[PDB]
Order: sequence, then structure tokens, then C-alpha cells
Amino acid sequence: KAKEIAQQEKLQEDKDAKDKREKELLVAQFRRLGGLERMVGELDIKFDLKF
Amino acid sequence: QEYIAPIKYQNSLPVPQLPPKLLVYPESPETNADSSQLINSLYIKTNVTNLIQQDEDLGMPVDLMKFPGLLNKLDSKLLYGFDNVKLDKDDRILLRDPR
Amino acid sequence: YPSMEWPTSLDIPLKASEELVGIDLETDLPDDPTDLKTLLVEENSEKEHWLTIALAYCNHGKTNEGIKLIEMALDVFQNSERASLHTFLTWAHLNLAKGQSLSVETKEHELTQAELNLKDAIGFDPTWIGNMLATVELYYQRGHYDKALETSDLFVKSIHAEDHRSGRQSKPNCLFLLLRAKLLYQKKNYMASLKIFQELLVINPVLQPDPRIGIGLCFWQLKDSKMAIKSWQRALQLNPKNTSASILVLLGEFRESFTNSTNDKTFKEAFTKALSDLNNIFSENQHNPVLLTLLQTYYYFKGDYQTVLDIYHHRILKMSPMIAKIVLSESSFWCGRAHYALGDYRKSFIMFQESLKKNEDNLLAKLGLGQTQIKNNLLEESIITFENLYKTNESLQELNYILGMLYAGKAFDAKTAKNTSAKEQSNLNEKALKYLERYLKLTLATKNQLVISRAYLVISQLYELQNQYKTSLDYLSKALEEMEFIKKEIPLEVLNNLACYHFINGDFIKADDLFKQAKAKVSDKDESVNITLEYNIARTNEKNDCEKSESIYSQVTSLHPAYIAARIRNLYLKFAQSKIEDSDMSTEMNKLLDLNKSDLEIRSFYGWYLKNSKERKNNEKSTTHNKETLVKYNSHDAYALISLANLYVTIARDGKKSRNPKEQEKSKHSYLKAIQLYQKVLQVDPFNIFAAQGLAIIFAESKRLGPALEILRKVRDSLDNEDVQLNLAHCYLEMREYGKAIENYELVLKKFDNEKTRPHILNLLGRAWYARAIKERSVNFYQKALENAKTALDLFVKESSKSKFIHSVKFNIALLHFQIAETLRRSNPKFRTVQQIKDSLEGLKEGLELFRELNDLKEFNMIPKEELEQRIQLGETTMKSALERSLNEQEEFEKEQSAKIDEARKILEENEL
Amino acid sequence: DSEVSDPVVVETMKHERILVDHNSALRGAKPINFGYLIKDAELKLVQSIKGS
Repeated sequence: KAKEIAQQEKLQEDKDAKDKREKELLVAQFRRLGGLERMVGELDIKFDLKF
Repeated sequence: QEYIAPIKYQNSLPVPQLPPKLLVYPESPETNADSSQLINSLYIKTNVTNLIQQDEDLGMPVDLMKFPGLLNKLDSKLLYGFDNVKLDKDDRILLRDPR
Repeated sequence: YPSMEWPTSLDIPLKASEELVGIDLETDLPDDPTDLKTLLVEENSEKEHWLTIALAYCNHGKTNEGIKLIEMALDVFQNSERASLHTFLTWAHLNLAKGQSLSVETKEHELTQAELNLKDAIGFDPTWIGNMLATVELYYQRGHYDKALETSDLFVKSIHAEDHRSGRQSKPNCLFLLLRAKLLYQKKNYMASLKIFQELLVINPVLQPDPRIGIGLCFWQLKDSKMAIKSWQRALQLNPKNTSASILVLLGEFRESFTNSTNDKTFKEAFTKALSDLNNIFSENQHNPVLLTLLQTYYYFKGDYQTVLDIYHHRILKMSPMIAKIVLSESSFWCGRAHYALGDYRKSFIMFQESLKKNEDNLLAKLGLGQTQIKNNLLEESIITFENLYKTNESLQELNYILGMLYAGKAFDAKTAKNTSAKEQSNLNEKALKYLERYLKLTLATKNQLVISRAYLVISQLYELQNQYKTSLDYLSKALEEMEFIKKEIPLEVLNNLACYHFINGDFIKADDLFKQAKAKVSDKDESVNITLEYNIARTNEKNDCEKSESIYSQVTSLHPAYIAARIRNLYLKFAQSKIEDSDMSTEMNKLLDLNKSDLEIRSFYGWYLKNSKERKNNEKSTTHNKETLVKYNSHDAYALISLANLYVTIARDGKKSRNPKEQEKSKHSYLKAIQLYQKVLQVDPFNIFAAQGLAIIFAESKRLGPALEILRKVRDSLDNEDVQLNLAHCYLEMREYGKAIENYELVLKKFDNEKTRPHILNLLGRAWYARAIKERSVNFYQKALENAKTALDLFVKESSKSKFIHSVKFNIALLHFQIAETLRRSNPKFRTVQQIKDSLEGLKEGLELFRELNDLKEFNMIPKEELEQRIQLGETTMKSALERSLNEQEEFEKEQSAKIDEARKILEENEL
Repeated sequence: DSEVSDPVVVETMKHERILVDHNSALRGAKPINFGYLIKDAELKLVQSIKGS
């Protein structure tokens, strides 16, 4: 009747999914030194303006 | 009383014992105090905060020409608000306190 | 949801017919308003229809047509009929004065016209609300916010004062609420203002301006910006034509591209949608300072700095007096950022100054100002500005980082200087550590941003300066762990310095492994770094592979003799192992000194050599050498000062044990000069534990053993040394604490396997056991003393050492045998063995043989050799006979007791029934 | 004169930093501030030694 070891291992892979999104956010370049410029330069949007 | 064993306290600096040498780290301009990347680090957090007040009118111009009856029929009624108002939920969540 | 849209038709009564003529206020309005003046004067229309058509003109984008139609109306109606018509005109000109892309003199003209008509209308009716509200808004448009708010309050109190004066009440007036909410936002009483905005939402959810905008403004100021955005989005949902709501939603899009993006791809999507929405809104709102400052942001992050400057110069400046100063401050701050990025620090300074002039609380502009000060080599000035900003932003990570690095640079520079006192150095170190550790604590409290690993490196260097090297190890390992967490390559420098921190901690295997990794990360052709890495490996394997270390040292000293550390330790290893003839050593050190005579490491190695040999070169040359080091090279050098103080202490103690008038006071003067030298060392470095130990030794030789023991205990807590343990044992012995003296003597013997010091320690163990023996008349302690002294003597003659010491231990052994004899002789036989008395007789014969070899030696005057003769012919005749009496008594005693058991035997045989 | 001119060790010193020198090594393995002894030695020794 302890057949609920399926749903206590649902909690644990939901936790490590949460941890993989935290890690993915930490090493994202737009949140790191000099990365915001690097990511802005990779954009394919072309303002046509002169002031 | 008579046992002969002189006591000699000693201080005796060691041989210099030159330990392994450190190396000066290669220069990293983006982590100096003068790096613009620190200001960018902060901008990521505080980005557009000083712009939300679009102007000295706070983005909210007062216009009495927006009130029917008033300014033409002298009908002050519409300034005192509707009574028994419904307040849709997407508006009703806006009376909350900050969090 | 309700509506307060305007009726889209007007019916004017006709006067010839009594029917109506209909006008669509949406379409039918003439392109020139005079074409309707006519229609409104023949058929004698009421003034309300003039007002209605004018309001239609203004609400359909033709406010000038309306102002001119009510201007025409002023010719048609007379005195009191004009009241309303003036009030209208007031609100008309106000809305012309709200031109965003307008000039400053036109706006002052429109506000003058507004107040003209308002003074007229209020003269005709002062209590009409349209006039009163018009007054407060005027004050608002003229920046007089305090006066605006007190006039609103006076008006609100007055209106309640004339319904509690006609006996009734009033439910809230939406526009007075709105003006007070705006004024409370201006006074930065955000929360209060929020409530009023929120209040308006329940009273009129279709009010214009949309109070959701103010709700969101206050949510944003109260750090619930998320909710802020929703309300603003709400405002745009209910009215997509509301362009200010659109712009607020755009700002929300930029902020949420940072707060809501999960990774790099989502960020690029969100920022690209924010930028394309910005372009879309901007190409029909081209004189909006907010959109212009957003474009400035974009062009800076795209590296297009000239366009940032161009936007400021050609657009913002022309309209600066009408932009709100917070927006102007943002735009001048970005212009300064662009100047900084172009390496023109004068102009970036000028513009950060200008941005601060328009908003003194612009944080990023002030950080930029301090950075430009750094760039212009104004370090102390930049520290002033950063610390003034710190007075109210102590929880800002970036500011703690910047101040920590500035102070760390100051500490490192102070360390390289000669004229930096110890408390200057420690204060700099601790200040930089305070800042950098607060940076670390704040960055790790949040889990969105990573730590700048430079902070770890600098902190570990600072803890070097604090003599806490395990903390250095911990912090640099945190650096390496973070680097490998982000899959970044580890610099050779970090591996090498990590290996040095491991070395200083005693982990020579981990240090060896890290030095080999560092060297594995180097090109074969390079030899500058390879020399240091070879020295590092050899230095780490001195105590585990000394044959590898000596080979590496020979290679570095042969090829690159100028590398000093290799030479010093090559000579040290070959000298400490007796692998170099003393002639060729005495030559090598002079050729090492006379070419690097200002190298203080070489001078200290030379002083150590002079002290250590104690034969080829003794205290004369070490006194002159150390004073040459002081008076010619440093004079603050702790090493030379301590060597000088030590030589002074030796001459002082050898002066204090003689009786010669002039030459026992030269020992009082030498103790004082030694104390002065130790004190000067402590002035230069209060953490110098060898100065503390010298002072403790002088404390103990004044028989002040309490202070000496407490200093030696504190020194032992940071120096695992032969000498401090020996001094602890020495000092316990002099306190008659024989137990702890013996404990520490055998301790100093169990570690520190040193063969020239071993016999002296065994002789002092013998002295301690002798002391505890005469104070308990115990022969077991005498025999422990005896074995210690016997092994000390056997080692003294193994060494071939001074006959002083051999004669002293021979005397000790003989004295011990005599004490054993005389203590057994005075004992109850029930506490003796017959074999113990046999052994004591043979021990006494060997004691007398050592005594007569001490008497016939023509140089032994440690005992007067007249006491020595008497103990020889007391050992020879009488004591001997005494010890056989107690021997015969013992065995008669022994036999008697075999008498006693057998009697008991027959008694318990006899007792049977 | 003095020692010999070696350009390759010159550039080694430029990249080296000294962890412990002959003077800092006298702080031991853990820092103990012994500054108070400056006062102690001058009340418990000097004034008692100057009784001569």
C-alpha cells in the first residue's frame, strides 16, 4: 500500500528541474559581466535613425 | 640541589625558509573598480526606474474637457464618481497592498 | 462598464421654424469655425451650444478652433453670461500649455492666458468648482507643489465648511483626490498617494486620466513593480489609444526582459520585442524624452556611442527646460556613459556632474563620476565620492565591491612602501576586507547574479596580509569552484597560488599536484614562468623527495645564478646535511653576500649561517653584520633587530653570573638594550612572536616565571618549534612543576628529532627526576633520572662533545648512585628487594669509580674536589658497609617471613574438627 | 662587482609575488598581537632592572 513512491520521486525531479533553471539563469550571458552588451550586439533588429 | 644541568632558554630565528612564489594575476580590466561592467551589473537591476514618471504631469494630465455636462451645462455631477460600481477582477486586484 | 463618452450629436432649435437642425460633432464641424458663428447668432442659440461645439472641437483635435469660437462668443453675451465662457477658455489654454513638443515662451504665453481668463471667471463666480480646480492646477503647472497642496487642502476644508454650514455632506470629489494624489507622489509620500489613486479606482474606473497609472507609479516606488506593470497593462487593455499607458507598458517590457527571462534566448526575444515596440511608438512620438533616453540606452549597449551623444546634443538639449529633470538626468547620464566609453573622461565627468545637478539622487551617475575620477588618477577623491554615496547605499553590492577594491589597492600599495606603519597597514587591510565581505554577503543573499571571482582572489590576498592563510586557501578554492561551475578555464596563476596556499598549510602533496597542473598548462619554450614553477615544485618536495629538490636547485643555480631563493636553499640543504665542506661553505656564503649585499633575505641567511655554525664564525661578526644591515639597509628589519637582541641577551646572562663591579652592570645595560630592541621590533610588527619569546626569556631570567609562562603559552599557540617547547619545559622546571617539566621535555624529544640537542634534554629530564626524587625520597625517580643521565652521557661521548658536558653527566650518574644507596639505607625492609640492595651496592661502586676519575682530572672544579674527596672515601669505606647491613637485615627479614607463613601453616592445619 | 645580468630572471621577478618573507615569517602560523608587551616589559622589567 506504499505505492506512492512514484509521487515522492515526482517531487524530487521537480526540485532538480527547479535547480536546473536556477543554474541556467546564473550562467546566462545577459546576467554576467560584459554579457549584456554581447547579447545586445547579437540582436537582428536594425533601427534606421540618425539624429 | 646538586644535580648539574644548566638551563638555557633560546630564541633562535629560523633560516628564511623561502616558500613557493605566488604569481601576479593577469590583468582583468572588466573587474577593476573603474569597469563599466559594474554600472551595467547595477543597471540590470535598476533599469528604467527613473523614467516611469514620464514628465512633471506624472503622465496624468488633468483635463476638465473630459467631463460631459461640466464646462458646458455647469454639471458638476460627473466629478463625484459613479455610485454602486462593479469593479471587474483585473481592476479589483489593483487595490491590494505592496508585496 | 460605465461610459462618460461625449454625445456625438447636437440639436439646435431653429427660430423661424420650431424644428431642430442637427450637427454631428464628429464630422459636421466646419474646417474654419466662423462658418458656424453665423448659424449660432441668427437663431439666437444658448451659450451652452457654443460651449458644446467648442468642446467638440477640442476633443476632436482642434482646440484652436474651439478657443476662437468661444472668443467670438465673448462678443455676443454680456457681463455675467461670460463667467462660464471664461472658465472654458482657462481650461482650453491649460491644454495648449500641456504641449509636450512645445517651446518655453509659448507655454508661458498659454499659461498667462489661462490665468487671465481664470481671474475673470473667479471674479464672476469664485466658488464654482471649475474655477477652484483651475487655480490649483495652475500652481501645479508652475511647480508650486507645496502651495498647490495647501490650496487644495484649504479648498477641501472650505467645501466641507459650506456643507456643514448648510447642513449636508459631500462624497469625495475625484479631481481634488487626483491632484492630492499627484502632489503626494511629488512629495515622495508614495504609499499615501497609492491609496488615493486606489480610492479613485473604486469611485470612477473610467476616469481620465486613468488612475491605474498612479496606482502603478506608487506600486513601482514601493518595490512591487510587478503589480505596477499589471495596472499599467490594465490601463492599456481598457484603452489602446492611451499613448502614455503604452509608454508605461513599454518601460515594463524593458524591465521584464531582465526580471522574467529564463536564459539567453528568452532574453533576446523579450529585449527585441521591447526594442521593436520602442521603434513603433517612437516613429510617431519623436520628441518624447523618455523614448529618446531609451534609444540612448540601446545605442550605448550596441556600442554606438556617437549616436548617444547625438541624441543628447541635437534633441534633448533643445528642449531641456521643459523635460522633467529626472528624465533629463537619465539622458545626461547616458551621454556621460558614452563619453566614458570613448575614453574621454573629462567630458564624461562634466556630464555625470550635469546629471547629478538635475537629479542629485541618480545612483548610476554618481558611480560614473567616481569611476571617471579613478580614470583621471584621482584615487582619494573618488573614494570621497563613493563613500558619500555609501552613507545612504550601504547595501549596494556594486558599491561595496568598488570600495573594497579601492581599499585593497591602497593596502597592497601600502605593503610595498617602506614608510607605512603597522596600524596604517592593518586599518587598510581590515577596511578593504569589510567592504569585500559585505559584497560577498549581499551577492550570495540573492541567487540571480554570480560572484565576481576577482573578489575571491583579492580577499585571499588580503587574508595573506592578515596572516590567515587557511582563509586564503578557502577563498581561493571558492574562486576555483565557481570557475569550474561556469565551465571556465582555470588560469595557471590560480593553480599556482592555490598550491602556495596549500604549501603554507602543510599539504605538500596537494601543492605538488597543483604545481604540476600549473606547469602542465605552460608552453615548453617559455622559461620565465618555468623557473618559478621549478623552484615551487622543488621547494614543496624538500621534506619528501629531497634528492629531486637538490637536483632542481643545482639546475636553477647553474643556469640562472641570479635567482636568489634557489641559491639560498641549495646552500641551506647542503649545509644542514653536512654535504658541503665548511671551507667551501664559508666561501660560498661570502660570494653569495658580496654580490647581493643589499638583499635582506640573503643578509638574513648570512646571519643565520654565522649563528648556526658557532665555530668558524661567531658573535663578533654577527653583531657587526646585523648592525650593518640596520644602519645601512633597513634599520626596521625585525630579523636583524632580533638577532642583535639575542646576542645582547647572551652577553647579559653571561655577565649576570659573575661578581665584578663594572662588569655586572654591563649585564644590566645589555638586558636593557635587548629589551629596547625587542620593543622596537614590536613597534614595527606587534605580531612578531619571536620578539615576544625573547621578552619572555628575559622575563624568566629575572625569575618572573608567571608572565614568562603566559607569553610562552601564547607563542606556542602559533609556533610549532623546538625552542618554544624547550622553553616551556625549562620554565616548568624552574617553577618546581616537575610533572609538567618532564611532560614537555619528553614532548620536545618525541617530535623534533635533533641529535645535538638530544643529550641536553635527556640530562634535564634527569635533573627533573632527581628533583622529584629528593622531594619524595623515591628510588624509582632516582633510577629514572639514572637511565636518562646514562643515555645522555653515552650520546655525549658518541658526539665526542665537550668534556664539560661529559664530566657533568659523569658527576650526575655518580651522585644518583649515591642517592640511591643512601635512600635504600634509610628504608623499611618490607619496602625493599634483596636484589635491589645488591644492585645498589654495585651502583655505588660504579659511582665511586666515576668520582675518582673526576678527582684525578686536573680541570674539574664544579664541586670543590674537597667535598669530592670526602664522598670518595665515604663511598669507599662506610656507606658500602652500611648497605650490606641493610642487605643482611633484608635477607634475615626475608627468611623471617618464611618463618611466619609456616607457623600459619601449622595453625590452620591444627584447626580441624 | 655584483651578480650577473640575467634578463630571464628579471622577467621572473616581474611576475612573482612573495607570500612570506624573512620578516613576516616571524608572525608564526596564527596571528597573535603581542603589542601589549611593549608596555608590560617597560613596567615589569625596565623599571625593576633600572634599580642599579
